[PDB]
Amino acid sequence: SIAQARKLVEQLKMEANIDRIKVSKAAADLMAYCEAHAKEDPLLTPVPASENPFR
Amino acid sequence: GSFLSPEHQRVQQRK
Amino acid sequence: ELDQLRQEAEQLKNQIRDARKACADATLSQITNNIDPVGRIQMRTRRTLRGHLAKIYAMHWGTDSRLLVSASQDGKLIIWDSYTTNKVHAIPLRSSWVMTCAYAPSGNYVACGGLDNICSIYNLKTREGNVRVSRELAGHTGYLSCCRFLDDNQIVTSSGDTTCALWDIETGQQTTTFTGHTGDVMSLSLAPDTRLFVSGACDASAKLWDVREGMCRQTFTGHESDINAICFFPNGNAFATGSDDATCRLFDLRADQELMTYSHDNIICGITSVSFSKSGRLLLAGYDDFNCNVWDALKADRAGVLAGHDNRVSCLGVTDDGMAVATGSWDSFLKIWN
Amino acid sequence: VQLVESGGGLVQPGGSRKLSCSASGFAFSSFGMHWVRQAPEKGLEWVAYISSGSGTIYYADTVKGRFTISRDDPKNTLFLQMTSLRSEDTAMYYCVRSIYYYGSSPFDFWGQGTTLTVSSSDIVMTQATSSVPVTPGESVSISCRSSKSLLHSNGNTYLYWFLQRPGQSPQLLIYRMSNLASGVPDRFSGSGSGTAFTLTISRLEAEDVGVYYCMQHLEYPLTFGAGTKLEL
Amino acid sequence: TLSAEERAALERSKAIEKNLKEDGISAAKDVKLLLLGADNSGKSTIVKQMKIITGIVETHFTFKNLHFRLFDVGGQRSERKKWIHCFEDVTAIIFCVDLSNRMHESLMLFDSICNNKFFIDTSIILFLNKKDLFGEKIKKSPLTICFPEYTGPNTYEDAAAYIQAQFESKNRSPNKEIYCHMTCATDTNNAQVIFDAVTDIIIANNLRGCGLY
Amino acid sequence: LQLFPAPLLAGVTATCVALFVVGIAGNLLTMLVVSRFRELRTTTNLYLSSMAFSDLLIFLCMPLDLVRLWQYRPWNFGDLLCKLFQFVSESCTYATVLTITALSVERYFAICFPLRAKVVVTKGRVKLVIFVIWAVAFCSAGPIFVLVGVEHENGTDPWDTNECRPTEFAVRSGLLTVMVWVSSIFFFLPVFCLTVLYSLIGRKLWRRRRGSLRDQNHKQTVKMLAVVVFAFILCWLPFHVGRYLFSKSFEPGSLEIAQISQYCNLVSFVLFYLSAAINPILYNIMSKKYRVAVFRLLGFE
Ligand SMILES: CC(C)CCC[C@@H](C)[C@H]1CC[C@H]2[C@@H]3CC=C4C[C@@H](O)CC[C@]4(C)[C@H]3CC[C@]12C
Ligand SMILES: CC(C)CCC[C@@H](C)[C@H]1CC[C@H]2[C@@H]3CC=C4C[C@@H](O)CC[C@]4(C)[C@H]3CC[C@]12C
Repeated sequence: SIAQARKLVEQLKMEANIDRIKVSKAAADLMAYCEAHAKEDPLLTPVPASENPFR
Repeated sequence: GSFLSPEHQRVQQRK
Repeated sequence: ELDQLRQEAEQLKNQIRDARKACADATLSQITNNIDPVGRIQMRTRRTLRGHLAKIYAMHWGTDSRLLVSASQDGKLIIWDSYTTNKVHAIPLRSSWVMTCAYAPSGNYVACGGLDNICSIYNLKTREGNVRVSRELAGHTGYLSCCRFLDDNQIVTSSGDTTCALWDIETGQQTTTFTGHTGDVMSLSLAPDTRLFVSGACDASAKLWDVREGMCRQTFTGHESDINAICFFPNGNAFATGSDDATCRLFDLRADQELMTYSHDNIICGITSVSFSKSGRLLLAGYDDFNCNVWDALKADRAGVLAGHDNRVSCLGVTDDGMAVATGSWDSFLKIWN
Repeated sequence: VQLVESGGGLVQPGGSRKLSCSASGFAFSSFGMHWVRQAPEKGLEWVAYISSGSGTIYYADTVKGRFTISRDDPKNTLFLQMTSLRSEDTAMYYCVRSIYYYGSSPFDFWGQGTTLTVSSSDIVMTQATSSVPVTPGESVSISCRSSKSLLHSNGNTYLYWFLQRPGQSPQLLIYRMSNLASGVPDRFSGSGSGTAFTLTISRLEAEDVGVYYCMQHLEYPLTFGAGTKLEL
Repeated sequence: TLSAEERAALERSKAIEKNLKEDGISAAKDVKLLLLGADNSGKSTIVKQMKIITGIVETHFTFKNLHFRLFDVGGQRSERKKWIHCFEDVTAIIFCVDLSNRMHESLMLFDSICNNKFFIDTSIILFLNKKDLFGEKIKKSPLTICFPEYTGPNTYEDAAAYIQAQFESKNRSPNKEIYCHMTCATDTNNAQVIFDAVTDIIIANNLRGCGLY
Repeated sequence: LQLFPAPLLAGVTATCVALFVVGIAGNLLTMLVVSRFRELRTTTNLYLSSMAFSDLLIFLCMPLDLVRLWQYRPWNFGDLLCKLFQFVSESCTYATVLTITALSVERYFAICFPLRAKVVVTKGRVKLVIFVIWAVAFCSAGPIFVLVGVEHENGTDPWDTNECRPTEFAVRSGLLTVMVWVSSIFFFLPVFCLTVLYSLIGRKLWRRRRGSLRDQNHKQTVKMLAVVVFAFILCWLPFHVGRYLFSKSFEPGSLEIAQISQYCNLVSFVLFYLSAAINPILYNIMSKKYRVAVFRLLGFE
């Protein structure tokens, strides 16, 4: 309890020196991923029954 | 289920 | 001295809270306010996999998207053929108190573990014809809560002694120990490139780790109760987290905060399982109200229910090609949805 | 893993003889077993089959009625009771194991042989070539042809390749028309069309000289091809 | 199942389902009992017959053609809430209390176990061990040391009967019974006391299964 | 309306509608619940679902009984129809009575020998027990076809004079009074098991706290053991003394026993359709599993 409490500030200083992008950009990137991979999602838009392996 | 006829006894005296 | 340094830790936490405050330009809800909804997702049960006697605690798909392992507390580990409902193998376990199971991405190995504090590795391609134990990894002090293969020689295990561990299956010893959670680690999820992994614990905390380094890179704190379920987004830049306060949340690793919150006022019971569809547009979540809900992952609408189970939905999974969803449950049946 | 057979010798025609096959080193109760015989200069010829638990038995139509297959799971042995021995039953009998689930490798271990010497709707597999003069380092292509399409509606093409070296039992190379077996090198390769199949060896070595067979496993009885011999 | 290999694969699947049922029949004729004592009480010592199988420890014995399985989880020092649903389907809970510092800890444990949301309908066998050591230290150390609201004459006949009331006042559910038995810890009688109490659970389980109360 | 006075037929048709929409409610509900929830498919619910079939078929034959009760005259509906309604109802009472004897044997072994291995009738052979019960139900009600049938008055025009009665060959031969003596062992033989086995079950359960709230739970148990014994006596003693006075009414020169058969077989009418309604209640009202299954089925709790 004498040094692990001082090792706590070392990890807390190491995760403060990171580069955060803006939250508008990361919301726009997850939006851009789902639009590009939309047509190959068999649960979002289902396949016909000829290509469905479970029917 | 569980009756006699409405005209029961008069025909039995005739039989 | 110990009071003064944690006094400095109290302001050092204030810096990272302000950096999260500074990066908050606009909500994900108002960015995705104009895109079209997914509609209404109706899925039907294709298969029902019968043959477990006790209740089912874990299932994992194979990477070939056809075989799947399920674990149960009758003491058997069963590999299924999902197309034909055939039982390929049935592995009798030593300890029947099993809480997790994994498939190797090669397909040659299957792991399992639970209340015996041991991750046992089973060899499936034996040359003697029977499935046998190749190694049982014994170094954890609490129950095994999750295990995931990196390849056929490395496995990451979560445990209830507040510690995740990286093993070497050839030599049977820990390679890297991941400490820092204060509560029991209840789940973990690997990144698609398998260089990072997230782990959620009972102290309502999620932690982003580094596999070859061994350090904690980020800590995400939004939940109010115990985290039971975690899953990475398909591109590896976000993850979803389900907890006992009946809430899912989407965090992202680059902006270092939460993005959206998936909750309903009719929903009062905790999430047991989460997974993502192949594009990451749907988020399937298993609940204690005996059914699964499909969430629009980008707009937080609830689009669809998977209600077919007589008991609590304990496990859940989506194939790699994205065709089927398998949900196991405490009523001892797995189903497959499409 | 080994299979050893015993009980072969000079027999008068019309009599009887029992063949035993004792297994060692594998879980014998979960494998189905076959008998396959080889005439003194001809090719391979399937005889009988018993499944795991003896719940399914098939025979060749040549021997149907007069041969009986049986297995002893407590003692780990296999039996072929042979009655009414004709002079066409002089052969060398092989004990073959095979296990069936999704993705398995049937016909993958063969016994050593017993020399039985008797005194004096099917699918036809065609290897029209029978001899090729071969030099090491070169590229070989062995072609087999079937009278029925071996491709099934599930997606599998049940065609297997075996190699018999001079003085040894056969050995599985390719299973289900493309899958390289465990223990064989990567220079073997298999391609198919449903009716015509090819086995390509990339560079020859000295450990590849022998007789190559194609088998079908689409329906019973299982019919081998004639032998395609490779020589120096 | 049309192919020759799809037929033999389905024959293997049916052989697995038969062996799965033959195991479910052999295991359903078993009584599973969860040992939940506090710290070191008497839990690891009440197991008269030792046939074992740090994790979870299972000891088993047979008594009058009935096969008992006892699951100690004392070595599981984790959060109890997470693995407690694994034992939702046990017949009874066997709770051991040492009557000789750990008293109010054992009560607060018993309050958590008896009022658990998985352990409604699950009855409890409450053993109270070491009454041969409780009998003389009550002459030196009265029950007002730990239970200050005790208003009795400090007699072993009713100090032991007052402590038993403190445990049974935590029940707060009519669907479960608390059986109770003061073990002397030198007794070859705990196999029968469990056996008599498990029979009363099975009868009352059968009255519930036959729609008859 | 020569049979009973004019308002008295109206009061039975009112109270049999109320036994109709309640009798088919609790009987449909037992077959729906055991079918959907696989956890409720015990052995006891498999006996109760086939007993819910008999109390469903008995209530389907109840429209025909009221048109016979309000009009015993003419009966021009079907010369072969009234053989069937009398066959289907009377075969169903055999099954109902013998199911109540089947539940009394199985809840004897569940309680009086609770650790028993059950070697004779396993759960797999319970399904075969239900087929033996419906075999004896259909063969012992078999002689209804020889016995009863539409009958017209000798020498009259039968367009307004037929009667679905036991025909003259059956009252002449004595084949009817044989039938009552064979229908009576469906009352005497279950009451020699219901009153013997349930008085032995209460001998064990009252031995409990001799051997507070544990007393209260075995006091509501024998309260339910006394209801299902007395409700078998209440419904089936007007029945079998009802059809005994029917058979003796054709004995020569008897009128004092004839009119008693008019009224004993009317108070046997309502109690027979009351017992078909309350048999879903008495076996499924103290079960905790069944009540949460109905609310999970209905969607409202
Ligand atoms: C001609 C008659 C007298 C013989 C056959 C009818 C009676 C006596 C027989 C036929 C079928 C038998 C039943 C078959 C099924 C069961 C359920 C079992 O758990 C207890 C015994 C019990 C309840 C039997 C009781 C007696 C029984 C009802
Ligand atoms: C022919 C008409 C008049 C009556 C015949 C209906 C009877 C014989 C049929 C109809 C529905 C059937 C029941 C429905 C299904 C089951 C579940 C099975 O696990 C046990 C038998 C049991 C309970 C059947 C017993 C026989 C049964 C009751």
